[PDB]
Amino acid sequence: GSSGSSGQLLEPIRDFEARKCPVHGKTMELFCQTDQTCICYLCMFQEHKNHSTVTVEEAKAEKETESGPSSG
Ligand SMILES: [Zn+2]
Ligand SMILES: [Zn+2]
Repeated sequence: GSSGSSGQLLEPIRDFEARKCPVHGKTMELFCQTDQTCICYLCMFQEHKNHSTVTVEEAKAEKETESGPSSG
């Protein structure tokens, strides 16, 4: 049948490529553990070199269901 609904969902760029470093301008794909703030790769190298930076994805795993052990 045709009648009914259809997924084919989609969404423009609203918050996908809008989270960039205000100092560099590079999409922030990391999260500092010292100041618990978002930062770019160029930052973890300079801005936050000492602090313990972790890929945003990693910081999330914590919020969501527990995660398995892995020696990053
Ligand atoms: Zn930066
Ligand atoms: Zn930091």
